[PDB]
Amino acid sequence: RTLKKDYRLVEYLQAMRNFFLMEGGDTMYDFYTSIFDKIREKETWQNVSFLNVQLQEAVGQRYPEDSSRLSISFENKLPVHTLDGLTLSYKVPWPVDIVISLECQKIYNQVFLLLLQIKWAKYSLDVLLFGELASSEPVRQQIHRMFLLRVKLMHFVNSLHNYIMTRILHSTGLEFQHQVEEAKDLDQLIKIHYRYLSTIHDRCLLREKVSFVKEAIMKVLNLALMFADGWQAGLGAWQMESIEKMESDFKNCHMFLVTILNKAVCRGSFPHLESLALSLMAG
Amino acid sequence: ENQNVNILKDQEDTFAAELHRLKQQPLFSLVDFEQVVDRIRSTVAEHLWKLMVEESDLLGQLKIIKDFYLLGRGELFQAFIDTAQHMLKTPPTAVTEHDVNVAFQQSAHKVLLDDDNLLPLLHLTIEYHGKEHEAPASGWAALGLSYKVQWPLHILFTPAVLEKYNVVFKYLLSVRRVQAELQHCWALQMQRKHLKSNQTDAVKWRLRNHMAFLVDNLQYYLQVDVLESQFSQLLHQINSTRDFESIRLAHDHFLSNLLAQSFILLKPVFHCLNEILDLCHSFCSLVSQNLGPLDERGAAQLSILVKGFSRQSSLLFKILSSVRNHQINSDLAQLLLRLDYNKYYTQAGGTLGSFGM
Amino acid sequence: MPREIITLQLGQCGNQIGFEFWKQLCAEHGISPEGIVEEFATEGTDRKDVFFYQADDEHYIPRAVLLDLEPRVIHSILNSPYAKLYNPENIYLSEHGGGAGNNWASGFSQGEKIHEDIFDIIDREADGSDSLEGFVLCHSIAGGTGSGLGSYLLERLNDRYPKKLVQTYSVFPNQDEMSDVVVQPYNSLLTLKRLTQNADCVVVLDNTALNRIATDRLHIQNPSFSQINQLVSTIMSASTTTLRYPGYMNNDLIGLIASLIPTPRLHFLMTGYTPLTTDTTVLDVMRRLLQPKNVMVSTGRDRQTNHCYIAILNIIQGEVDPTQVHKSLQRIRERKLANFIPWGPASIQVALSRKSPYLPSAHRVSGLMMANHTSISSLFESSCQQYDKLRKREAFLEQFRKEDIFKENFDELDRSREVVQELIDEYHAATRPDYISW
Amino acid sequence: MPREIITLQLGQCGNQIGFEFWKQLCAEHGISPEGIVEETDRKDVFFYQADDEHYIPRAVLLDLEPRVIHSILNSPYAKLYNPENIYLSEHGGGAGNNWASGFSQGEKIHEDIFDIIDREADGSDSLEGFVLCHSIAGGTGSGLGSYLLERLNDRYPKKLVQTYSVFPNQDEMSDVVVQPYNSLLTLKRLTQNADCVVVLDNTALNRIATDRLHIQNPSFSQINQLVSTIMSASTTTLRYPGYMNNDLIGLIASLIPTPRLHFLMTGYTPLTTDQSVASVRKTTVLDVMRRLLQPKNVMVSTGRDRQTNHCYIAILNIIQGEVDPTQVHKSLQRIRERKLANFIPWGPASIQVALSRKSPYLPSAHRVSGLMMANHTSISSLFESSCQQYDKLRKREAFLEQFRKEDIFKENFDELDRSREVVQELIDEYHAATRPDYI
Repeated sequence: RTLKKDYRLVEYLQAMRNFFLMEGGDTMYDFYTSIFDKIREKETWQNVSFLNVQLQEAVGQRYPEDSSRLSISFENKLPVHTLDGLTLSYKVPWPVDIVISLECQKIYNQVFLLLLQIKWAKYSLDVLLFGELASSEPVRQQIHRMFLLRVKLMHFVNSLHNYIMTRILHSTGLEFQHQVEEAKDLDQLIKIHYRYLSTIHDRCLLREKVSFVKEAIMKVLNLALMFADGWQAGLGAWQMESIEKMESDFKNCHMFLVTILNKAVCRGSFPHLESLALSLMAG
Repeated sequence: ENQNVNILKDQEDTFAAELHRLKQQPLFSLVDFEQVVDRIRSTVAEHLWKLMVEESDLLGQLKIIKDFYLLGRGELFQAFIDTAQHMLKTPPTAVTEHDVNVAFQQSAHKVLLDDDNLLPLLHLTIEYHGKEHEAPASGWAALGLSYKVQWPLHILFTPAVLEKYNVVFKYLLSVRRVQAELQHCWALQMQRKHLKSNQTDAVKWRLRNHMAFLVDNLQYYLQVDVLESQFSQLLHQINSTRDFESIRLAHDHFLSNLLAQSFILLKPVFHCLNEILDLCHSFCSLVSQNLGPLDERGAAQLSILVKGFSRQSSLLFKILSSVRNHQINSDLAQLLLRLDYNKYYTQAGGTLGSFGM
Repeated sequence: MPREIITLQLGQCGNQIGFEFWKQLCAEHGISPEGIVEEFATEGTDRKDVFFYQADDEHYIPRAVLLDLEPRVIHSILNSPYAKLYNPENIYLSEHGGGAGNNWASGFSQGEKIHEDIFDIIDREADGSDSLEGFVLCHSIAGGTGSGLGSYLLERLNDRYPKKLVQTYSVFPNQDEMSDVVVQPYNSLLTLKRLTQNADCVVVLDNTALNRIATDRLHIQNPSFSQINQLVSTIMSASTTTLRYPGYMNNDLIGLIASLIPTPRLHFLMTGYTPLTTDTTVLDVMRRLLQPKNVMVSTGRDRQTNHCYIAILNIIQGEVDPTQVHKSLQRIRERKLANFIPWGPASIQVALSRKSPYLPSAHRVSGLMMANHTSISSLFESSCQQYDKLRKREAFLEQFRKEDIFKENFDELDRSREVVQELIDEYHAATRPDYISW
Repeated sequence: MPREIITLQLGQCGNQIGFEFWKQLCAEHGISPEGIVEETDRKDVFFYQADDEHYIPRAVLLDLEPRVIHSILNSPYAKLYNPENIYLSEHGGGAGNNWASGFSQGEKIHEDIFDIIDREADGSDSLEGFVLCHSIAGGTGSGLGSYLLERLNDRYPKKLVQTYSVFPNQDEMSDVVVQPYNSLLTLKRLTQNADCVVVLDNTALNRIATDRLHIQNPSFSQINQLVSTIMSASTTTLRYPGYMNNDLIGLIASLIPTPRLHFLMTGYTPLTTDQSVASVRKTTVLDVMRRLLQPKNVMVSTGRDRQTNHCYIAILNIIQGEVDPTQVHKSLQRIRERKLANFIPWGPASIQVALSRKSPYLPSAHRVSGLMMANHTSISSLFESSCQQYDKLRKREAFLEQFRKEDIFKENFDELDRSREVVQELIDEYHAATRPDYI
């Protein structure tokens, strides 16, 4: 009771979700939209001063309490890997320092950066408009092949989004929300949070045993990037063969991923993967 | 106490007083020890009976067992077999179990098993040497049911009863498979009514009607005699009883009667039943061979099958006539009488399939 | 993947029977019209996926199609509050107005005119069904409006679908009371030819013994269709219990008639229900059943030709005791209350069934007979002779000469009479222990 | 940068519906009709706080028949909006139900409204886009909307354009003798000018109002209440992110495979219905989309094609409130296993589901709000009916005087011919969407 009324751990975990776990949607939405606008325009985005300015401008609007803990100092293979190493911090006042560790901070950063990458892919798909390409028969056929590849890609990315939503976050967050109330012990609650974060980490495919798995998906994710630039570059930067080879790579990755999912599920490796299986074979 | 953590009310004082009184006896009285033990056992068993019958829902457990472990959802199991025949016709692999469980759950959803929170607790299992890496050459050859029992009812549910359920479900699923085969063959022969009858068609229809009568008698007996009496008697036992051990022995004899009626414990009759199952499968396959009227090879294989059927029918009559002059099982007598609704076997000479091609 | 069967109420009597059956099913399942179902009548193990289809709200709208050349019946059923329960699209309204005049030829000609009109409806209904076992036809062969259309429908359904089963609840004309439709023998006979070849199983529903029972048991001297339809709906709902309740056997329609049809040319079946609607053990129920007065349909009129029950099936609803059936089997055997075919098996199969707990039970055990008996063959002759004399008089054929289909020739009538004679002959041969030789 | 949405009120029916939708938005948020608000939620992405510190709606109140403007003004909700936003213009009583007349009168006050539009555009840091809410049946409304679409697409080719068009049923005869002409003109403008149009059949709305509320009165008030409910259900997603879709961009982009095939079937559950219970009840995920699948639950009279070559291309289900992953998975599985969705007959199609949560101020007849966006090409029937109605009238050579009195069509009726050709190409694309080649 003293910690709950005094140090406001409930609010601390709420901010944890809001920022590190994609719940302060509008703010970080705008933040990474600006970041992706900077990236696509070849603009300065790695600027640490720019990052801190953006972070503070974002957080102060809704959470002045958090407009201090949120700090971006990121410093810098694949266009997705450009987002790797993102810097993000939090303020854990003692005796809440016992609750939150630096390993906790690192895992939060990992999950947040995976969220940022998937949101980057989603934003890249969303920003393109069919009118954007139209304003910019073989050309028509190339446009159709663009359209088919984009539809396939968007279905994949939407399945990924929904999987992140509920397989890893909605259910895990709801469970931790309930189970924190039921833990009257400091050690018990610490164990609860540790297990909740470990479960989120595992559902985020971050374990080594499935690294190749994610190594497959991010490649497809990377295929979006030059796709979107190729979407905006008109059809003079694409031909029949370019689009068709992109789609062949996509389909090879898709079949490989479906096979891997089926094998792993039949082996009983993990029961939340079948979600991803059904999502992949949904279309 | 374990399930309280994870029973004596307040008479513990009386029990301690009685134990002290027994201790104060100069000469030990075994009768008094026994009577104290029996009184305490009655108290404990009454506490268990009241905690189990009314607030542990043993009735619902038994209902669910009979519905699924013992058949009773005809649409469910029918659709399940219809779906899984294609996959279980082959020897199983490491993915057959998951696939058949998926089919089961989806069919149950389709057959409107939508209010069962035990649906996620009703699972399948396939047993196969190639699934452990003569092994089962079909998914229908070895299939069990996985169900979850918790405190305190799982204490009653020993694994032995579980494999009893498994084997009885195997028997019933085999008989239902033969039922479905005969049903589809009957529909195919129904289709011929827009055509004209052939000699082979007539012989096919006669053999079909023969085995239809046989399996229908078998399954009507199985539903009524093998099941209704035992379920009813166990229900009356549990309703009347007031003690744990009484319920235990009641269900014990209930399943004992069930297994006695199953007639698997009798080697000869079990072998003959297997033979007739194989013959029914072969007849259905042969009918499946010709979409229209059977050809010459179809006629020849039908003749071979009819010869085997007549041989096995004589065998089954004579094993049903193993002893009809001295003592024999009463349920077997009932089964034969069900076969002798007008003694067609005696009319048929003690065999079926003795009619010319 | 359930076994679904679509109801096709046809004609004056068939539409009434179907409506009564739907009302009875709603009462059984606590379904309020408009599709709304009460919550306390849905906690059981009854099935709502055979004659009702689970809509996109789990409100079991019936799998019902309303067909008739009588717009008055359509309007009357629409006026019923159950009309909201029914699917309006499945209902067909007679656009001809004059219809057939209760003529078989005119009904068939109108149906063949509206072939696509209703074939589209039936296709759209079947496409929404999964594992459609077959089609059931509640219809009246007396009213030629119903009969000609039903014959056409049977032909078209047989042609269109190779596996969808055809079940006919044939309301037979009342030979106890002559109506003014003299071509009733002419109409039915033609239907019979389709019924001979286009129907897998025929449910005999004769109004003669229906009226004979309504006169005394109900003590009502009116031949009004109301009480007849009430009892018919009652009996057919009793017939549908094993279809609508959990069990071990008889959960499917194909198994419903598999044990009752040993020969694909022997498919005309009679039924009986006890206790009778008058205004225990299995022994009493079977004794009531075997008593001829308790049979709903007029049976064979010649016991000198010893008619044999080919098939004997007995459904029971409510209290169950296996000892009752065990003793009833021995009572059958000792009293020889049942005739058995010697060439084939004719044993006794009895099914155990449950009554509805959501309706007021009137009997601990209600037992219904499903019998294939050769006595019905006499009724066929009862029709055929009624045809022959009408054919002999060479009168009123001009009504069929109104349509060119029978104006050109009556070879169809001749073929129908030939096939009916063949069926009567097969019935009579089945009595002798030589029918396997056929 | 944060999104903002501005609502263009135009046409009498459009003005009515916009006013009712704004009023419903204010009430659901507990906002006083004087711009006073009294007690994650968002109540600033569609309103805006002016210097008076009042949440004036982001809306433009225009009409060539200012009678509805007077009706709004007499209501206490005139204080909710700025009088500057309300710019009434009367040229003699409106266009007279002529598309050309409305287009010309729109050009007449080109700047008197474009200044206001650019004012509010610059007042917003970022814009979600523009919305034109009207009924194309009024030739005034149709012409003004076409002019606005043209001018906006010229001015703002980067902002999203949406059109809430109240489509009168093209199966019957409207009172407008040139109704098919106005309809074709507006449809051509929407195909060209408008990036995405939701379809709302007037006759379908009438039938749904008569059914769900069991009323026998085709009350425009009930239609407006229905549409206001639909639109408020739309903005609820933009109020609570939940896990995704803080913008309308992702919502629309899922439903557009071609920047000309961007027309949507709209369904909502629960709908205002006096034939069903309006209190909160628990339904599963499978319950929601199943209930929506009924055509009675779909606010358009157009059906679904599963016997010709038209299939559901996009099926977006927006679920707001408690969600369970098993429910979502079973719903998808049962819909697909039930053949409740169609693939494009040139590639695999997918179902889109939005896992979102409800704000507590929105009135609840269920714990889950369900929206259905059906990009299912069975709706071309109304377009074909309107095309045939135009063809029959052009063959009759009737009602061409309404445009022959306007110099735009005085030069020729080739404008109508080109509109007909564009609509024919649109119907062709509808039919050919079942093929690998869209054209």
